[PDB]
Amino acid sequence: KEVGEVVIEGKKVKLSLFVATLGYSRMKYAVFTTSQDQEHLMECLIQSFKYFGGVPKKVLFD
DNA sequence: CCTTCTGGGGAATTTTAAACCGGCGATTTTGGGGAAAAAATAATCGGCCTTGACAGCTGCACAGTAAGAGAATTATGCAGTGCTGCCATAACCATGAGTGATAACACTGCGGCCAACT
Repeated sequence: KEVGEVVIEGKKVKLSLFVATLGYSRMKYAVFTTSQDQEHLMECLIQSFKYFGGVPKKVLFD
């Protein structure tokens, strides 16, 4: 979710929100980031998997 | 005391009712042909009901990978030059065969001359 552009600490950055929703329990993990690079995507997925205490058997992206 | 009447039983015969089987007369059913009607299917027509769009417009940003465009560098194929050797061709003479030429008549093409119209 591209939140928009904000002046954080006098620096203009493009804030983005990463959301991971479980399908059966409808849990929700989220985290804010300054970039949408493959590295950031993979790290946010690691954070989601740690938060849910495991990895799913299927993950749906766009 | 005796005679006659009657009744029962076994055998023979007759009639009528019932059931089967066959024969005869009638209707039904199957097949084919021709006509008529119904229904099914497809196409075409009119019209009602409902809603999308028209409201400035869409170009840019990011993500990743791949392609490509331009310039520099490298590899390679062509070309150029010299020296030596071998093969091709060409030059001459003879003989045979093909075609270009020559004579004659007939038909046609081109240039010179005459006349008619504007």
